[PDB]
Amino acid sequence: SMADSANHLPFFFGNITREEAEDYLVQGGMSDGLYLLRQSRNYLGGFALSVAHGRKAHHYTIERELNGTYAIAGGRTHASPADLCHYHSQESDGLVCLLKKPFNRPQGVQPKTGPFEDLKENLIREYVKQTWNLQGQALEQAIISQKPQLEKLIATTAHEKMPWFHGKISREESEQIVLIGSKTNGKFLIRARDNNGSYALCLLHEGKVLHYRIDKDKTGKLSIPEGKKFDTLWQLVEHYSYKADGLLRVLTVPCQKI
Amino acid sequence: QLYQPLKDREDDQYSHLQG
Repeated sequence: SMADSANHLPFFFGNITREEAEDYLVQGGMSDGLYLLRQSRNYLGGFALSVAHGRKAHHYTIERELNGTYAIAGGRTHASPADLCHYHSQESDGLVCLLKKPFNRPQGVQPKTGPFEDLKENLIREYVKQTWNLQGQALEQAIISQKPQLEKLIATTAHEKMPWFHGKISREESEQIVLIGSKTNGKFLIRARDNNGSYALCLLHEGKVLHYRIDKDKTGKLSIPEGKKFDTLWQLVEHYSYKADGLLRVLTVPCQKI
Repeated sequence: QLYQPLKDREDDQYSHLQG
């Protein structure tokens, strides 16, 4: 377990992209064993270790295991990503090199957060208050006592309340609602197709509405066919809002509901 | 075609523990 729900290391950048992490490693000299930590953009509660070696960047996913420990795939578990980084500063233990030099956040640069991370604590507070009828200290104690389970639940449901999620509406309703108003390129929504985690991404491109399939594979991972895999729709939306990555264009303005 | 296919997804290689 981390000491707090949020990471606070001086070399943690929050939810920067692979590309932003690489830009920071170049800014820091791309010296062998230069590294930073970012929040995983496709593994819930996960991190990514971005380290320079051979004037190349190497990126490792650090998963949160079921017991609240952290591990790169097939590696020893660690209490926290802080412990993982300090350990890999002493033993390579499978990494391309020893971690030698943390690249720290430049002065006054804060860890990046997404829409979900900015809503998360308040969504959990509202859920415990309304489910259990609690106030003040009692509310605060209840949040803390089940923090890990509450974080998993709010993550799985938070999309329902977000502006781009229109629930169970038809293909036809989606084309109609996307084509209302300014035909801003990248205007988008996500709709449900069934109750079994199948969805569609509806995207405005040169006055035409495209539909991409979003499917839950047998692991519980959401993806567009041949696309990056995510634990949540809010992760998927954050990714395709940064770069097209196979879409005809990047997602921009969420289509307003009615 | 009714659902758009993805075009050429960018290279996005994750490193693994090795040696």
